[PDB]
Amino acid sequence: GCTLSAEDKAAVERSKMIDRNLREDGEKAAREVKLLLLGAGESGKSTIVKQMKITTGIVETHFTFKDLHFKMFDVGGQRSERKKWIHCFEGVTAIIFCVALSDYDLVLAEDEEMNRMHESMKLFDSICNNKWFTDTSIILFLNKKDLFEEKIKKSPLTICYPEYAGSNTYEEAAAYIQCQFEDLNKRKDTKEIYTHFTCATDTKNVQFVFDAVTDVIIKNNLKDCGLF
Amino acid sequence: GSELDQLRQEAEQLKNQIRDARKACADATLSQITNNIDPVGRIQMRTRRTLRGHLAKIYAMHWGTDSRLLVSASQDGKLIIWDSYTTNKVHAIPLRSSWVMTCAYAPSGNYVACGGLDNICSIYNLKTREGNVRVSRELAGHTGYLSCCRFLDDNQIVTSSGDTTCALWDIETGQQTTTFTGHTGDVMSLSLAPDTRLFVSGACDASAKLWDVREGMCRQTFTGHESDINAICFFPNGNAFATGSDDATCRLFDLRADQELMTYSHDNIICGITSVSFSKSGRLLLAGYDDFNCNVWDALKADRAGVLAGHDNRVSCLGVTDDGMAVATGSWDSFLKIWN
Amino acid sequence: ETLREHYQYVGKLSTLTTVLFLVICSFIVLENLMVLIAIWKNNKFHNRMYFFIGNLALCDLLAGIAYKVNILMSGKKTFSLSPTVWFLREGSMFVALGASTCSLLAIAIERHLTMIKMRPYDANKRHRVFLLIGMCWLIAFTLGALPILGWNCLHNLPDCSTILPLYSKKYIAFCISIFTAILVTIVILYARIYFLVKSSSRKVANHNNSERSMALLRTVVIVVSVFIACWSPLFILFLIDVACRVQACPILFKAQWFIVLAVLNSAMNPVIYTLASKEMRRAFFRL
Amino acid sequence: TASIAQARKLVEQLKMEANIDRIKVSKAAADLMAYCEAHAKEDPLLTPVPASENPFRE
Amino acid sequence: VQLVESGGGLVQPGGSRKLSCSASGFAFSSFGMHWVRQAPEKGLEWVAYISSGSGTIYYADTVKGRFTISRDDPKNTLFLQMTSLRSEDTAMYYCVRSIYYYGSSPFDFWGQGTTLTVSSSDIVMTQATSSVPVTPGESVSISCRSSKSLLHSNGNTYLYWFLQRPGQSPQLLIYRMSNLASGVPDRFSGSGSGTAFTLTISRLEAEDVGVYYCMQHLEYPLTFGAGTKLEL
Ligand SMILES: O=C(c1cc(C2CC2)on1)N(C1CCCCC1)C1CCCCC1
Ligand SMILES: CCCCCCCCCCCCCCCC(=O)O
Ligand SMILES: CCCCCCCCCCCCCCCC(=O)O
Repeated sequence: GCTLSAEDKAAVERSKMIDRNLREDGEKAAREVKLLLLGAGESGKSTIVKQMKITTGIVETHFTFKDLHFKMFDVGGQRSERKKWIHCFEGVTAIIFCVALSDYDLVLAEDEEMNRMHESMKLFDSICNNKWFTDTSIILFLNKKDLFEEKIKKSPLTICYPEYAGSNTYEEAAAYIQCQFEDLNKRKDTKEIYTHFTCATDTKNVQFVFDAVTDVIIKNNLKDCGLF
Repeated sequence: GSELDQLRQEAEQLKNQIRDARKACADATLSQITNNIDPVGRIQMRTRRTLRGHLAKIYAMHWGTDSRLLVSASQDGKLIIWDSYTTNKVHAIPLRSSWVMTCAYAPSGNYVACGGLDNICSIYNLKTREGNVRVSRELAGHTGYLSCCRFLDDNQIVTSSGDTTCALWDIETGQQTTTFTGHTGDVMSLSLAPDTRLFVSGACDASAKLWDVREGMCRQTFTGHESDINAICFFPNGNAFATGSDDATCRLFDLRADQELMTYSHDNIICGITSVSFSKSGRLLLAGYDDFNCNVWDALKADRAGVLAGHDNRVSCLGVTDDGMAVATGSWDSFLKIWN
Repeated sequence: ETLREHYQYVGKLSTLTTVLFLVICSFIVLENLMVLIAIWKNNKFHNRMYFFIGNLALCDLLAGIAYKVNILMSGKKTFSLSPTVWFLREGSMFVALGASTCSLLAIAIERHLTMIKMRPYDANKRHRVFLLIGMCWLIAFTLGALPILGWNCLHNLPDCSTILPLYSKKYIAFCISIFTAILVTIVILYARIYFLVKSSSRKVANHNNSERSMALLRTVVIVVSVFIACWSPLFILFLIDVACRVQACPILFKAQWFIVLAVLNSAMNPVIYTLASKEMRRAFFRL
Repeated sequence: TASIAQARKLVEQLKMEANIDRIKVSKAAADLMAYCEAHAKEDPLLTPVPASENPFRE
Repeated sequence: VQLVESGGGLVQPGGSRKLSCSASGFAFSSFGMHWVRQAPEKGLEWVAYISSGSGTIYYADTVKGRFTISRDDPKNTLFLQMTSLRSEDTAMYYCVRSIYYYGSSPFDFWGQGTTLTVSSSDIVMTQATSSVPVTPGESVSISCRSSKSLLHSNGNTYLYWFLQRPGQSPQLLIYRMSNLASGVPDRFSGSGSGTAFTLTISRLEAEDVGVYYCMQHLEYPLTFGAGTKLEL
């Protein structure tokens, strides 16, 4: 202010006010849990969108649970190269993957060479081995279990897994599918995968999401404060 | 099958004739001609100013027409106008979608363009009777992520999207007046010519296409990369341009002669280029890399003359004033630095 | 004359031990300087823990340097020292060790506040770190400067202590109360952090979560146990001095021995607070 | 007959693009060198001007 | 955009009066405000200034500590409280909005003001002439003087040229001695040099008659000059 005119002082005051507003906005916005919802082909994506809810490039969902604000990003309809816009979700808290295990005997809608489960596994492997998600937790959400249970009785899962020999029941097949999906993980130390089976009640799904995000938050806070 | 094969053979033999003419006219490369000049010894730029206030990765910026103001965009959802002389904020604009990848500043200084993953280009009017900033026009004709946009004039804009198409719009009406469909991959950047009649555009298929604004056809094409293209800018003269790829290499192409004048790359660098900009006289080329610092190359000798190592993260946006006196660089650490 | 009589009332009237203390202080000061320069090497000051760790290292260095001059003057200037400078020399120890113990309390407070709020991301919130550091320093200076200017045991002799003849019993008891309150608060905070972490991690019941909980338990146990083991003997000695009468207890003579244990704690803080966390250990190894 | 229209359009575009002319590389190199030399005096970054005229001095 | 005033009337020498100004049609929360006085049959004088966010408050030297200014952003209302009114406090009062940033033009809108009658160092601005008869169709020039150089070290001159038509609120013509206002014809122009300032009109119409004033903003208090009257 020694060599600053009155207009310069007013400009400085305006800049300080803008700085204060920006800092307030950043502090307000730095307390929301961001989740990235992603699925492969025709899965139960919108299904869990309706369970958890209770501009076509990206879909924004906002909701609350136990005084926790969740912002879900559904970028299924981007229809572009994933490697050119996936780095903007680097700071996401968790990735909610979508797999329906009732499509083991159903071939792709474009060709019969493979069935949908193999494409789901191939895309899960690509997501897990991403360079931007080395320490990003993933939730599995294996849904449509009822149709799989009905279909496993008439047709076994040996077609999808020719090297698998089991009791061909529901529990054993579900355990095998979960184990195969978990084995796709390559790190197993920096990141973890949470598996859940969806039910007809929204409460189970929302509680599982809340528990997973709380665990991720605790791990991140422990890393930040240097207790681990 | 037979028709397709014969047509591909015809295209290949036209390409062979074109490259034969290129080799016949290429008696000496640019390096051979320019080796006789005196190279610059060493240039050192210091950070005169350090703009701070962003809380997310900065993805785009544009210098003002008067070489005094600039604009900046990040993922925080804020578009900030900076005064580069006294480090003052003139305007802060909230964004409807925080996923933004480009921003432009009008030559007249009245409008600002923004866009990103929302597939919508938004125009904001600065000089308004009211004390705030309001949205003037919204473009929603694209079906892919917007990667770059530049004001053609006070009334026309040109945008590049992720749907392998480019669009020249009309702000007053709000509908596309020209559509350019010649790319087989996502388009990442564009740059307007100084004479304001043509523009080059780079995409992910390792090809740069030169388009005519008035007519709207594939005027020219260039293929010299092995990976995607991230940045492109015209030469100050306007008869040449420079492109940066993800293979840690930049190339210099000429509009009049379809050539590859120079390749700027070094064995030490293994990471690609995010931003490319030129100097006022076209002697210094500024390239932002993924290795957390920028680089300066003498355009006539393809050698490094300086490193602007002042950023703690990957740099994404770089700009030079119209008078060519200051260099503004932004990075993912939410810090803007004016080197001089 | 006053010093001679004061020493006479309490009955206060080897080279190897002296050089051992000298070299121990040398290790303390060199370790603190190395930690300080390692911290200053890293320019990534976004983390709030950096401020606290640097403050702790600086205070440990100050305490070591102060003990150096204190022990050399005690060895040499037994009675030539002016009475006024004696109080400054004694209060330097109190200031240094008060600022080298409240720093741990501030670190515990910061950790508890960070881990108690369910914040997925980090805000600046530097008005808390600055306030904590300021209070940590100011309390230490106030406590150190209180006995010389405030109540004292100089002319009358109702309460002059044995280890330090000029100091009164009540001030020592106040210091003991402050120290035990700090220790209890630190223990309670660490126990609460462990309980919250275990309760949060119980629900998912993963192998990685169980390993993390066990590692946190071990780290907290080590952190609390080392501090208690290092700082207990001086607490016991001062409690005995407060309880015991004048010249009644013949074990109070080798008080300096217990003192070196309090110095030994200054060695453990750089190792525990920097070499036990992944990021800090990596930064120290790189530097 | 449905999948040949795209190929026909592509080859038409190629035959339209191939009709443009070419110039010598040395001419472009000389033009760029002359442009660089002519405007070198008006380049603050290339030639460090005295700090008195610099508005960015601190 | 508009601002309307209230509170004027007849006041005895001993008493208090609050003048209110309400603004509609723009963002009042980001515009600094000025209270400006204008004595009848005499030039206009500054009263008070309040900055955005109620951070900086400036009062007139002769009425320092004697008037009070306050701002309300939720209601967009500006209050001027007056405790004592002597025989020299009879004049018109105007509220002027002004926003300060790079490229901004302070003193854009003047409102309408209200009258107030009572029942009875600083750079000086002066103009030699006070009444210049002239016919339409010829260029005219109005001159203002200063006691000190108005060119700040930043590189701009804090000089303004206004217009006050008979029976109309004052408006802005030239800001910073070289820049034209918005909504005014290009005929008016300004030229400053040292302590001599000239407002020039190339083509004169019947709407250009009125009293012109020269304005300075280098420092506070803002001492003003006498206007020059152009009549048809
Ligand atoms: O600061 C010391 C201290 C002073 C000395 C001097 C003689 C060498 O030793 N410990 N205490 C001692 C008093 C309590 C028991 C052991 C520590 C406190 C003071 C309150 C806050 C910090 C701890
Ligand atoms: C230096 C340690 C001893 C003195 C400690 C005094 C300050 C303790 C922390 C006060 C602020 C944090 C607790 C209040 C609640 C909050 O604002 O989060
Ligand atoms: C020597 C003074 C000792 C004072 C001991 C009592 C106060 C210690 C600080 C208490 C911190 C409480 C933190 C609460 C955190 C929260 O509410 O989220």
